[PDB]
Amino acid sequence: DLEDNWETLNDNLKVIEKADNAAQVKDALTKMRAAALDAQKATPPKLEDKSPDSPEMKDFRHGFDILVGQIDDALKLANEGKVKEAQAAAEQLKTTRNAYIQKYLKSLAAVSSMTMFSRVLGFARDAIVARIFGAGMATDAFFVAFKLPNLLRRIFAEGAFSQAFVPILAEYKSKQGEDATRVFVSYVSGLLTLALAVVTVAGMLAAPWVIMVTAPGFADTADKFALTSQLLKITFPYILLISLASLVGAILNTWNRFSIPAFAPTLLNISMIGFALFAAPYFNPPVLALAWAVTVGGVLQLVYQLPHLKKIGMLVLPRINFHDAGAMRVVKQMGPAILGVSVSQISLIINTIFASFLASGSVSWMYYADRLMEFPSGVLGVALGTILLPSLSKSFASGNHDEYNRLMDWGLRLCFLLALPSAVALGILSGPLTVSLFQYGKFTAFDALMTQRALIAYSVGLIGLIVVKVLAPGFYSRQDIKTPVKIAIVTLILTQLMNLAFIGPLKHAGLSLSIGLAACLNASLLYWQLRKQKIFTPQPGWMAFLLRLVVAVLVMSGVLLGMLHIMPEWSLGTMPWRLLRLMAVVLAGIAAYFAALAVLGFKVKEFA
Repeated sequence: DLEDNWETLNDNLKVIEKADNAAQVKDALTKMRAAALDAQKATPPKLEDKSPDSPEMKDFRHGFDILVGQIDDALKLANEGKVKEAQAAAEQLKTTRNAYIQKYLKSLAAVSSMTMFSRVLGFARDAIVARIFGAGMATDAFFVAFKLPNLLRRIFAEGAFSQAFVPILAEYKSKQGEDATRVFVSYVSGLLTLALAVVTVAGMLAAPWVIMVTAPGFADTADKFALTSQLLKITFPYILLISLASLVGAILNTWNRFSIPAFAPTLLNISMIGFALFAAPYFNPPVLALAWAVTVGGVLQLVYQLPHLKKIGMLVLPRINFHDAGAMRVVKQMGPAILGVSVSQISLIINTIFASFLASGSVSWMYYADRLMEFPSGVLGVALGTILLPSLSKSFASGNHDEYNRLMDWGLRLCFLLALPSAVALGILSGPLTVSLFQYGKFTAFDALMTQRALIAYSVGLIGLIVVKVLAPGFYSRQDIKTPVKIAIVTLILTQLMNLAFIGPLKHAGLSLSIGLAACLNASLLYWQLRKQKIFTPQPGWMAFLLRLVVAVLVMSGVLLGMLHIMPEWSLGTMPWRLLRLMAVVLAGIAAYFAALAVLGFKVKEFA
């Protein structure tokens, strides 16, 4: 393992610095030479996608080549008896380790998205929007208006184009030479811009009909329709903006740094927060600012990535003139994908339909609770997507079931171990979180209470969602298995029946608990299809493990309730003090969970 070789070299380093004899020094330098050579063989986490001969791997190995050369100099020094000069070479090895190899140990999922800074900015945007005018009918209008184009970007930008554009661009980059890829991208971007322009123009023009079909209950309230349609007209261009930005993102991912495309969400965040502060007094009604803030943000996301595109010689001159020839090579991939992609959106439309006939603020409460949940979902998602998912990718590509099965069982253990706590911990600290983050002027306690009743309901979906993240790769890895679509269609029918049942008793929390239970049902159907297809057979010993995890989670839950009872009201004080009481309770509950685990026959060794 590369991590095994890495901790080996580190341990040997600290041994060299505290050494007394030339034998003790020559031995450690010798082992470090062997270990550096052997570490040259792993495909580092930042390059898991890359082939073992591409210049990225070449650069990785060259860093280690310099490492071994320095260790050879140090072995020569130690052979001449120069204990101090050998130690000097040892302490200067770290410079090479930091310069050439350290940029390759970052995770692909971590480099790809969600730096802590951008996360904090997104939370600041949600808190700022709530404080100036959140949880009203205005924010209901805006949130509906905002989600409506975010459904359409899934069919154009992220879903069908990841199905189609991402592999074909690599093919062109390798087999077809560099220059043809330019023209290829020219026509792809051209036809995309055209079809997106058709969509945005039609959507702006027919926006009232769109709101009818989406959220018809608003005509019960007075003026709700006019605001929602005006906001939708304002925010519809955003898809033509963000799909192009996504395309440029993927291209800049293929060639150069993955981080610049990841910054782009921060531009929407920044635009929204500044626009809300400095423009909301200017617009009447004021929610308009937000809507402009969206579109104003979108432009920036695009125009931020264009300059870097120039350097890699990929600045598109979007040519629309190949209606027949340029389209098909990518539109064939789109055709099979659009079924699974479109069905999924239909359900979320129907969920906003259900939410229209409720009380003013139901949509906004649901949205703020969704915004709270997004944080652990992303965190757990990326953590599991660097630890386990790449290893499963390898063990599917090469070896047969046995290894792949043992890996997948360890991963299914890990899913519960990391998600079940987080789920129930957010259940407990729902109240503290919503009040501390969102209680400010125009956000009453009632709004935080309803958002809390939705956060309880959304919590259940956390574990099911991450288990889906684990299990879906197994089917997508099989080249022609297209069942997930069937599982998704079943999930959406079940979701609509659950809402029917849950709306009466539970109001908007019913529609939220239905999504939470639906994620677990998606995971359960993928699992039952993973074990009835004979792809995987569960390892033995879960019953004891599950009971241990139950006890540890119950421990953490007990500590959280005890600390909460001590705590003062979560309204006392300003935002910093409320959030520093929350950090107290959070860190305490987390440390208590790990303490329980350690006492409950669990490991503590942590690496990377």
